[PDB]
Amino acid sequence: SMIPEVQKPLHEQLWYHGAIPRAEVAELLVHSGDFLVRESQQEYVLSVLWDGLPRHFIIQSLDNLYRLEGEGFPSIPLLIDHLLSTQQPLTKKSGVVLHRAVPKDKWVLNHEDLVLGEQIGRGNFGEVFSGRLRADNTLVAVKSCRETLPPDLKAKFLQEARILKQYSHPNIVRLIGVCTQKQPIYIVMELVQGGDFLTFLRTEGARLRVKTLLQMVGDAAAGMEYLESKCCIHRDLAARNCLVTEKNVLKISDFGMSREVPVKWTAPEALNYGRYSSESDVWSFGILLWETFSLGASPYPNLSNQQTREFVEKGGRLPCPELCPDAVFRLMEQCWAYEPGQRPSFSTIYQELQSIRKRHR
Ligand SMILES: COc1cc(N2CCC(N3CCN(C)CC3)CC2)ccc1Nc1ncc(Cl)c(Nc2ccccc2S(=O)(=O)C(C)C)n1
Repeated sequence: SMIPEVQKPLHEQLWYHGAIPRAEVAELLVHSGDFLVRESQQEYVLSVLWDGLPRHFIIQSLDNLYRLEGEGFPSIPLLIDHLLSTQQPLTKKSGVVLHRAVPKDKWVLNHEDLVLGEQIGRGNFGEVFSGRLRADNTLVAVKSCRETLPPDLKAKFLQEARILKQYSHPNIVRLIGVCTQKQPIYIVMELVQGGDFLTFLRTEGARLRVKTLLQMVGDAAAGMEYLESKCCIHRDLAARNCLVTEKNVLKISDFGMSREVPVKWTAPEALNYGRYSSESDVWSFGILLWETFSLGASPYPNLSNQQTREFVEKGGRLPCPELCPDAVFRLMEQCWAYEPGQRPSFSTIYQELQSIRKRHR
């Protein structure tokens, strides 16, 4: 007891995907004749899979009527339902016939489902805002994609959402939703209330006893053990990409680079040969441990990026921070073993941090 679906506004249609990039359309259509409707970079486009490729048709509008090449209709849903029913080729020259509408997935949210609050910085692709779900005031982080990035990079942006949809762990930041209906597109995450771990160490560091710091890097080890168990390589592990909850729990984030430039956190073999692995993540973990005990000082402050590569390639490593227990430094040195196979696992790291922590008041 509602109204016919075809009488609902375009923007309510399940097969209307809004501002999804042309690139992303290829990931959503499976079988011949799958289609969806979307906005273009601005008129409307009917994207339909044909011979394994998306084909894109401009829906024209003249004197309030929508059409491809024939009979015009008062709305896009009416046009869609007519093309679907008559099994008409969309245009003669293409010969393409619609077969099934592909709905938005369970994660898509409308822009109006969010209330933006204060800007909280910038990530690799745009501003990030604190905000709330309008429905229930749940606190969220809204990561925006700068509307003038290359449509090729709206892909690397939406890739973090694709990954996170499949992950669930107490030390990994949780995805809430994806706002791809309007520009600018947003990825919506739980708001981790204490901010990023770098600013935390720099602002709150004086209060963080060794026992506490060990609990927080223990959390980062548990998160990374989880990613290792999913064959997920983070590639950008650093304090700036860890977040701190209001109860001091650490969560790993920033899965844009992740896969199933920050030279100073990156393993030699990853820089030299492009070989990224969970072993190169353990290298980055050693650097994170250094940041942790240096109250967020920057690593290798005497060295350019290039000098860091060269320094490391002749056996240079970071020195032991004043606050860093000797046992933690010995662990860090294992994490930065030149031979990647000689580095400890995340399980081993977690175990040794937990053990060291019982020796601190
Ligand atoms: C309240 O929650 C947060 C506050 C801050 N800060 C950082 C320092 C900043 N001060 C403010 C003014 N001061 C004068 C100096 C600096 C205030 C707010 C930073 C991050 C969060 N929370 C948060 N949760 C989830 C995500 Cl998902 C995320 N993501 C997120 C947030 C901000 C930037 C980048 C990302 S990110 O996703 O690209 C990745 C780096 C975590 N950020």
